[PDB]
Amino acid sequence: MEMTSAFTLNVRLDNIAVITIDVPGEKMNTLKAEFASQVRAIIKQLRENKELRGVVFVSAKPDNFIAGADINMIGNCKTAQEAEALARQGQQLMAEIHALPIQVIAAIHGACLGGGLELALACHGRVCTDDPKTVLGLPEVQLGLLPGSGGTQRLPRLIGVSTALEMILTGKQLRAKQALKLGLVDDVVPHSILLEAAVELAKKERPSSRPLPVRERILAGPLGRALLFKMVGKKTEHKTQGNYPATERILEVVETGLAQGTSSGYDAEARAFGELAMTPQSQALRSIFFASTDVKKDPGSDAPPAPLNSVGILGGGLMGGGIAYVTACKAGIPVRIKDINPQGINHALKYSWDQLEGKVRRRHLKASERDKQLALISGTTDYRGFAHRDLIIEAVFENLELKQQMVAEVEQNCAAHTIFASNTSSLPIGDIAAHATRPEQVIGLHFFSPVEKMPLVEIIPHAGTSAQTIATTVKLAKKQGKTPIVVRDKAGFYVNRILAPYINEAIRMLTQGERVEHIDAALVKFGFPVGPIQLLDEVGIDTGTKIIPVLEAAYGERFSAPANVVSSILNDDRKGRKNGRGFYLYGQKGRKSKKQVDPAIYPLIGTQGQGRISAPQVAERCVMLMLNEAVRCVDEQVIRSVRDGDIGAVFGIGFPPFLGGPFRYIDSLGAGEVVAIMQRLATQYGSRFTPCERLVEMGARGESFWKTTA
Amino acid sequence: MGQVLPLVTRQGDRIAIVSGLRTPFARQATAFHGIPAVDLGKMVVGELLARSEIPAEVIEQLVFGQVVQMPEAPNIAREIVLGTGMNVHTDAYSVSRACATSFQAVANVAESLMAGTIRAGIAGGADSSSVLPIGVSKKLARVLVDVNKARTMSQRLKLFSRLRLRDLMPVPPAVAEYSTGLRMGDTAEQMAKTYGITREQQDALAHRSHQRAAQAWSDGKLKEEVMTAFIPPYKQPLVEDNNIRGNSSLADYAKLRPAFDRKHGTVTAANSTPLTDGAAAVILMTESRAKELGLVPLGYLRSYAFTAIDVWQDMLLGPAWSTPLALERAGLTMSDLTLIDMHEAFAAQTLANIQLLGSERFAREALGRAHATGEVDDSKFNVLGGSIAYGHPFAATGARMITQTLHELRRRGGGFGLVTACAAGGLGAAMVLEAE
Amino acid sequence: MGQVLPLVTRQGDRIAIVSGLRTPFARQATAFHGIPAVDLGKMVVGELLARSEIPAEVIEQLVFGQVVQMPEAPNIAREIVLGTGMNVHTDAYSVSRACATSFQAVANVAESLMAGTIRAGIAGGADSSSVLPIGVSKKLARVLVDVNKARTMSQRLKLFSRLRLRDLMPVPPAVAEYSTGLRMGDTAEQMAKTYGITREQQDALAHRSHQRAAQAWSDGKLKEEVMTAFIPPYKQPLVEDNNIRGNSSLADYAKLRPAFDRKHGTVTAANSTPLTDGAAAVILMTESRAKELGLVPLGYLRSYAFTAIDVWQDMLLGPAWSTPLALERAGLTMSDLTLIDMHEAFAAQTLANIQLLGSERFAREALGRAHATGEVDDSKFNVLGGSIAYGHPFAATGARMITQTLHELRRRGGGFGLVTACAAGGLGAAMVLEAE
Repeated sequence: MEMTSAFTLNVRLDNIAVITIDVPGEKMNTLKAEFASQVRAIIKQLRENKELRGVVFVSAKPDNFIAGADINMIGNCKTAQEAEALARQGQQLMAEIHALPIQVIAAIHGACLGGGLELALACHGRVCTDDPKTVLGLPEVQLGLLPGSGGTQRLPRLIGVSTALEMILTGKQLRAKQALKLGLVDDVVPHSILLEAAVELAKKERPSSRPLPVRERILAGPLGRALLFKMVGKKTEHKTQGNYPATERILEVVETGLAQGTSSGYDAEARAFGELAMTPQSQALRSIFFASTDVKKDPGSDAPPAPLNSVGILGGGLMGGGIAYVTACKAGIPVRIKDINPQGINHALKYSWDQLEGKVRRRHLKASERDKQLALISGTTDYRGFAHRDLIIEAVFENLELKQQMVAEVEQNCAAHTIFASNTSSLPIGDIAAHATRPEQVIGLHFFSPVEKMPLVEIIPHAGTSAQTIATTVKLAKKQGKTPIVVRDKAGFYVNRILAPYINEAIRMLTQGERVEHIDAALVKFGFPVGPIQLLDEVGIDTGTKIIPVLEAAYGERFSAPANVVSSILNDDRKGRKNGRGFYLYGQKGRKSKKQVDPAIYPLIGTQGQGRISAPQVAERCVMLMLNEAVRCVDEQVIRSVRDGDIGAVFGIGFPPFLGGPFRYIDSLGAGEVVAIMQRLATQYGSRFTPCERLVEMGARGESFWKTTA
Repeated sequence: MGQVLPLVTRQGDRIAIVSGLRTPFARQATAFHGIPAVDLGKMVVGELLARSEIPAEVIEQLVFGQVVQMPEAPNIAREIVLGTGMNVHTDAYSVSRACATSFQAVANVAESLMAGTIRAGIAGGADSSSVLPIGVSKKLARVLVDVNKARTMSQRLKLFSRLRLRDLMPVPPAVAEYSTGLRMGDTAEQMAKTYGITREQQDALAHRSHQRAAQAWSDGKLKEEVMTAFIPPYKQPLVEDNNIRGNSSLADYAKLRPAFDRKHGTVTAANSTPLTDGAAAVILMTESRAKELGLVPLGYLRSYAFTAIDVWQDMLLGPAWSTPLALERAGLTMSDLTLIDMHEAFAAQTLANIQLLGSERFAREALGRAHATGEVDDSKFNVLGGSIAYGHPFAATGARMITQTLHELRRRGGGFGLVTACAAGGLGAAMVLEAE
Repeated sequence: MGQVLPLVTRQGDRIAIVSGLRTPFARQATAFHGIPAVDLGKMVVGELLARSEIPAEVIEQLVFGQVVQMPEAPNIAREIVLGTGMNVHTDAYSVSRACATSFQAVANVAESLMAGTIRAGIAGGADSSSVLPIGVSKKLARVLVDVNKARTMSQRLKLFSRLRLRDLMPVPPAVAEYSTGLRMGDTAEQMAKTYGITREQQDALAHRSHQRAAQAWSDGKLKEEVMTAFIPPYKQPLVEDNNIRGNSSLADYAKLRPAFDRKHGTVTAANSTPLTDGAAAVILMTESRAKELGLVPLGYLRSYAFTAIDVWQDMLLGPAWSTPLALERAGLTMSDLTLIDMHEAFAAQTLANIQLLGSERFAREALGRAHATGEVDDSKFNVLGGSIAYGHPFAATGARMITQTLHELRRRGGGFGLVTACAAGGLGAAMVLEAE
């Protein structure tokens, strides 16, 4: 009640006390500033009474045990001093909790993330339910930070060095069974007896009388700790490219904690919040986290949705199998596939089968539920059985008349309630609708290839589209574990529209006599996962390139690629991995190592010149193209909100997260200042680097797309 | 009404029959190899529900059964309900009556449904002769029970001391009758000898059955009754029955060794149905329930009958006994019966059956009825071929005949079909169908 | 509207239950060692006809089911007739529904002879845990089928090349659910943990049941419905149930380590039914037929109901769901129920069920009914003990419970008995008995 906080004490008839943690506001159980104060009062009031024999912590909330520290509290920090103050106060609070002689037990149910294991690692014993919602981990390196207290030193000394550093670096998740197997949690019980199952553990005499041994004692000591740190650091820096802070700092703080003692580790971790909380990467990651949470919260539309239980797919092959797998195995909705050929249905079912049972081969699932999941996918070559489908997806070739014919015939052979969606590539949605008895129930999705890897979709209404349709589609996309984005119906849409200049300028580079390897390495070192050419070949050369004529006919010739060279590869059976031959050595005869590109692509290219351009400069030019295209499209409100565009760009293309996205990057690089040097780029190469007019105005007068708070 | 009993419900509504379905049948090694018997039924039931407009909540009970039986999951109908997508509040149920299992399932569903307790149900059968349960010797089971109950270590060694001989070898399954030791085909050899069926009198029936079945696929008339099975390897789908061989000349398989007698064995392998794998199902529903949810009924049901005879000579005469009883219960006559059907598990036995229904003496003395039950025209008999062609999954060949017969009467535009079958143990079943 | 289902034939005669009888039960690997369940059924049905003094030609159908099915005789109801002295024209068949098969057998015999197709039938069940169908590994059987189909002599070696040391080992039988992997006990353990069942009160229930069963045997009240089995070695006859341990103390119960959950579980061997062998049977007959041939009916039948529930949580709440429907159909109330009898698969599930039929909230939301079913008085609950005493032969329990319930109601005024049972797969059955 604004003073009770959440931590409430209750002494039962036995000489034990149960502590409930019920936050009056959010359904999560987060950590705020006043808790660290009032819990001291509670623990003092408990320390006065000598009648007790044990204490237990209870979530008292169906959702989670403790969600984690409130990031907004960190957001108000101003320098290293405040962060060090928070670190030190958390350290002393956990030390005080660990300082009691009586038995302290944590009963874990729901979720325990971030600072949560802090409390768990500050307790002598802990038990967790078997509810498949329970999970343990440290999701703080993801936010460009490190755990609050002791987790870098008490956890390694509790469970081992290798697993602890793997948890701290990757920030993975723990299940109840595997936490028990590893040794983190002492016992696992069903939820019903949970608190009771803790009580007798409180009654046990030994707080710590015989710590469990480590079968991985071999490396204990200075004989191998240095070697392991060197190897893991080299591995990470090669994998993370060394542009991610709060990675080597983790190794340093763990080393100093293990070698010079726990006090040294505490001091090092206080300093770690001292700087790492203020590095620009930290603000970028916190901001992108906020954006993702907001878009998950956002309902897409404002009308109430409609019931959704039946999903149909018109087309098989490979992509239709992908939509089927996502809709069935993930969202758990029955899915019905229609095709003209039994071979297509068989091929789609084979794809869904192959995608699954890989968990079975890794014992992550068993056939008992594998069969149950497959039970939701049905196939047919006729229209009977579609009469009650709530929603349907069209995923076959993009001939406009063919799509019109199918939409007509499905209007004829289905219910009026049913809504239609199309996995359109380039054809306009309104044009596809055209002759529709119920055009208001026609919408367009846009997946990618494949659909179980890239995590966002596109929702593309036309002029007449009832808000119920948008709401239903957004809720469906959410239920599939994807991030929906609503965009304005314009030629080329948003994502591939800004992706096209990337590959275009990449080919323009390649033709002017530069080795592809070092430009690829430079551009992935800038922060982009996966290089240009491998992305281009595996994504589908024809599929992605098919829109280039559409973009050219829509806006201008800036999208135009060098002629007779890309099409030369196109009509050469060198069509990427699906054709088995393209760019990189696809034979994989080099002992499954990094096979170099095929020693025939260069001769077929003009490749006149030398490297010429600096390694940073090529990446700078490409990203400037994406930035100019992004600002140009957001000028005409192709994207509903700036946050939507930023999250789409960073989260579907692979924009460097530590840069935060396009607009964080704009505000970072002096804004309009870069325009100056960017203008120079045009004067070196051509009109393709003309500044966007909105960009000119904002930069010249001095502005940010994000007034917001600053 | 001294013999006729109507099959109406308490409210006065007849027992309508709605769609059915049939997995295409395969030999015991070609496809479905390693595929258990449960998941075939799972396939057919799941995709039968996902073919009509009925929500899954209408179905209130499903009955399957299987002859070849796996020790795990004895009540396979419950796993049919659980594994597929169905309401988990359906009263799953399993029966077993040898080769007439599907007929018994349909009869149970019909009588329970006309009792008033149910308004819609599923009845069918699945069978697989490729996952044979190969049990160990009987002696090497008491030893296992004792060693499970054995208390000290020294007792176990003294127990295995009696383990000797060839008790380790597995016991092959037996198709011979439990109480007779007759191989179910050698009870047809003596029937053929007794009623004088020539290897040329038969082996023309097999030819006329392979035809009118190859022709049936080629015409595609049986397109809407057969699924397109998809197999977990998903190498290639199975669309057509592979047992059918509607290309051989009648002078090609006249040169075959006798199977059982091997001395005077006027029956052989070609003119006898082979062991196969498959499944089939039918949706039973009262007329009122079908009407009130807007569904056209695929015919109806008129009457049925089951009969037993002594298993020591000619036990395969089940249809001969069952048919007159079914006719008298339906208030009909063999004359006014457009199209009939027979199980034809073997060449002969079926021919013997026609000869018997045509014989006045048999009905005079072995049944006590005044007159013989009538002869059957060739044209109105197994129009679309028979089990000497498709195959004989033990528990599935029931419902297949109902579906095919209803569709054929749909083409002829009326009539009263009739279906009969014989089973091991001297069990015979018959029922009369009415396609409006 | 009025939801009552009167079990009457077309003429209006209600269903009667003339007599019944039960083989005394035995522990696994004891006197009934090596005796196939078909032989137990033979024993009980033959001697039941012997006592019943009715002509064997009156019986027109029998239905036995059996769990732990043996592959040699699929339709054991036929061999029951063939091996005994019953008339061969008898039309027998088999069913199978978890641990409530006998309930289903009685149900469909009743509904069949209510339809008018027959006039008298026999329903029952038999099972034996003494003999097990222990089979070889799945991979091995495929090899055997292939080598049977193998055509080249040199191909057989290339086919046997694929082998393993662990493939020769026989596969032990499994009792856990096919689709869940949970044994019957694990569901009982989690149910006890959920609703809260202290070990002390479970052991109190077990002690009460054992004391009542021993008292009943010593009084000899269960003497006219138990055989005196004779075993082919013929060393000494079996007259009494050997499972009952009527000389026991609660202190002995308290000294048992938990079986499934070896950490916090509250079920052990003492408070759970063991593996037994036995058989039972009941003769159904319409009252007109009984009157015509001069028999006194041992009660009647009033209503029945079967229900399914989800398998993942609380699989053993069958009686709770089934009982209200049975009472509603019978037009009765739990208040006006002279005796109640419930199947005691485990102490925990029994206590949980009685707790639930008193739970107003449960019937208010889970069933949708307005009010709770009622309160189970301990005085009229399991008057003669229960399955925690005699045992669980799986199939025979329903027929057994019917026999003792009718006898006990006869020992008092008329009343209305009630019998319920849970079963694996979330199947529950209930029925109401009149006994005049």
